[PDB]
Amino acid sequence: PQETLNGGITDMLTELANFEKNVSQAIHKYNAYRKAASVIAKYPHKIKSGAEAKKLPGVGTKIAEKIDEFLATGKLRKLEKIRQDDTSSSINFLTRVSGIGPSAARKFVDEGIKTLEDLRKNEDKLNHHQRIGLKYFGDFEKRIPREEMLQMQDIVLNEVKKVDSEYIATVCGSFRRGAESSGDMDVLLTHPSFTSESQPKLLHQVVEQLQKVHFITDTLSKGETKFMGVCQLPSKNDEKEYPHRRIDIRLIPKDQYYCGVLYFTGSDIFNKNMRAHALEKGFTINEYTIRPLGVTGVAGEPLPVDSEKDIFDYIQWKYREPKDRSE
DNA sequence: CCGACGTCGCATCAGC
DNA sequence: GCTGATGCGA
DNA sequence: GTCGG
Ligand code: NA
Ligand code: NA
Repeated sequence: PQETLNGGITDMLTELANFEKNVSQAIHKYNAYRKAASVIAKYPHKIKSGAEAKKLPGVGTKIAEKIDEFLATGKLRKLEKIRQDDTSSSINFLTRVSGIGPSAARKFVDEGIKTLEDLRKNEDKLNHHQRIGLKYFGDFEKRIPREEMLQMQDIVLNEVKKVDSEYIATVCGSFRRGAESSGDMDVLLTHPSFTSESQPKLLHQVVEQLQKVHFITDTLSKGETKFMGVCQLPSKNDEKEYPHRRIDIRLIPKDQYYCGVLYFTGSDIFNKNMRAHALEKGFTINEYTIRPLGVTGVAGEPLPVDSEKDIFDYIQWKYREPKDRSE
């Protein structure tokens, strides 16, 4: 569906969504506007009225009324006003920095810190994450072409195998589903020696090696099971250097690995459909395990999972490729 | 009418 | 110094 | 803000 169809409407709703999350700090209103924008962005007709839109699930009374105003005037008085508000628009903008949420953004703008320039002049008021988010503000808002993702995958799989040939690494996200571009890289890691009923260095050693070959450049956070950081492809000789990228690496116990792979492969809509099914067939699927219920509703023990297909089999769907997992 | 709207790892703060 | 809460991103 | 028990 072309943007020109209902783009003014969905942009309006998305803009309203951000102010709810970042300014009003009403996270549930933020997702309400998002969900409404989503169902409208999929609607294969140019909307003529709020009442027409209201038929869609996620569009209620208040949004239908806002659509009425927008269709008649081409604008929203509330949105126009808050756009022009210096304090509100500053708070909403600062949250685009990774590490700066609604709370930090408010505190900054409270004490007169409103711009990136302002942030750069006040380094010691930033924590480690926020400084990294500031440093790579532009780079982080860029997307990653699949070709670069493939190049990034080459390095990750190579270095991981080099540390220990028994490691298993899988790049998930939209990339695994075959997307033409990605927002970041999400790597799922496991090792035969690591199970739920079971070392404290399995993740570090992988991170360390990727730092040694200078793939990983910065660290946002790092524990025993989850790494969040920054990486960059090596500069192609005399050519323009690649943008710094966000990369996450999480260590998952072997017996929970493929539930994790399935979950973090998505899509979100697919995951909801899949576990809905799922429910009807008497199983419960989360990020970690698939478990049976249970006449009362009482969940039993997690079932043995050795592959993605295993999960599909338990609930009698035929296995579907990552590519066909949009919904 | 009114509660749900995933859940959790890590960094850091608030309180003792 | 330890313990739990909070902010943040996913 | 929207949905639903
Ligand atoms: Na509706
Ligand atoms: Na942010």
